[PDB]
Amino acid sequence: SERVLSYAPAFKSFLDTSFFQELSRLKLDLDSTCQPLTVNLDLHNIPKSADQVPLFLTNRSFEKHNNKRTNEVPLQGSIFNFNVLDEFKNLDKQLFLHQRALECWEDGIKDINKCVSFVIISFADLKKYRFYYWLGVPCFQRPSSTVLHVRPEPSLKGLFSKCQKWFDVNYSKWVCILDADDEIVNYDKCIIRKTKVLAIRDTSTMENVPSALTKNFLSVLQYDVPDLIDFKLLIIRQNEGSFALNATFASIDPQSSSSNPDMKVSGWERNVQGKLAPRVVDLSSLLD
Repeated sequence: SERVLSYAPAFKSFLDTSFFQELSRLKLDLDSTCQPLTVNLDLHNIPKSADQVPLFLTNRSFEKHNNKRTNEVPLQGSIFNFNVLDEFKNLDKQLFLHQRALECWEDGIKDINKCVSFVIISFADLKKYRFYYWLGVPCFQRPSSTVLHVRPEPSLKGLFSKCQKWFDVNYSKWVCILDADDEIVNYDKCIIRKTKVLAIRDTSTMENVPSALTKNFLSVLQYDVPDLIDFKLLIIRQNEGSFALNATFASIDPQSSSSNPDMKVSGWERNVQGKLAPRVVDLSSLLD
């Protein structure tokens, strides 16, 4: 294989004004609070200038759940809100995202379609209606040593178009494979060990660059099928840009035998400045 696969940020957050408002009616004083959140992803209608699907948060994200099909894909996360700004700032973001990634890992080895999530950390100044937030999207490579060599595949797909439709129907699934009859089915380690064709539901629109979530799914694949070296990886998008890759698991600075696999984690969203730092929104208009 020619190139070492690189990745694109998974999502771009947008916290609608209704999000901060629902927040103000679901926060307390206690030093923090964790609330579960659900966002429905629309991978069919992505703004033209976007590089990834929006993660669009609203008042409804706090609720029990209404998606309007097909391919709105529900994504679970949570918000961790701090009573005081100093604790928001003092938080170790790396150790924090690392847990979160571990949860995705544990979920993922039980069901590969569950190894992706998002977290928002925040501080709401409910007096000055200013909100500080930082979206993190746990993306992990375990072991941290694994990279992927790729070269273009002309197609040998399930045909992209059959994958597109399969994902539309199976809205809770992020992964599908081909069986021996070259039929798209749900992920099964026994089947893929033999047929070696994996399709991932991509959230990037960047040309020839898959979403960073890809690392999560590959980590699970490499755990289920430790002997897999070469396989075919289909990056499925609902637009024009699906593509296919010949993939080889490779390794950089590997770790000793029967030592326990560490895990490299990233996924904190860059702010408007393009920097790794929180975002701030001031809603003074929640008085006048």
